[PDB]
Amino acid sequence: LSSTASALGKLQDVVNQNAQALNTLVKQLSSNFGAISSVLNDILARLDPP
Amino acid sequence: NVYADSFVIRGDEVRQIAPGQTGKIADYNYKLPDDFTGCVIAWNSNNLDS
Repeated sequence: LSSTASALGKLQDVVNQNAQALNTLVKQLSSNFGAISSVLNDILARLDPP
Repeated sequence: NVYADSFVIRGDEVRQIAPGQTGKIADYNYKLPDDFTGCVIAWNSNNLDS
């Protein structure tokens, strides 16, 4: 266990997968989705209500 | 029940009397809601009003 590197891969992979899911979820906020900007306050500031 | 509002306004301003519009008359005189607002009827009464 001390020497082998990939011994605990099964647990390491679940923690990695969960962290990856969360990071992709958060990084998604910066996505545009076709809107003129990616920030709510920015859009509210620069354009009219409708 | 239905309400009818009435006013006399200039042709360029008639365009402002629509939901989601902005402008001197829409902002200060008669703010139409940013929602449903029923039919807007206008006719050119230049003979009587001018």
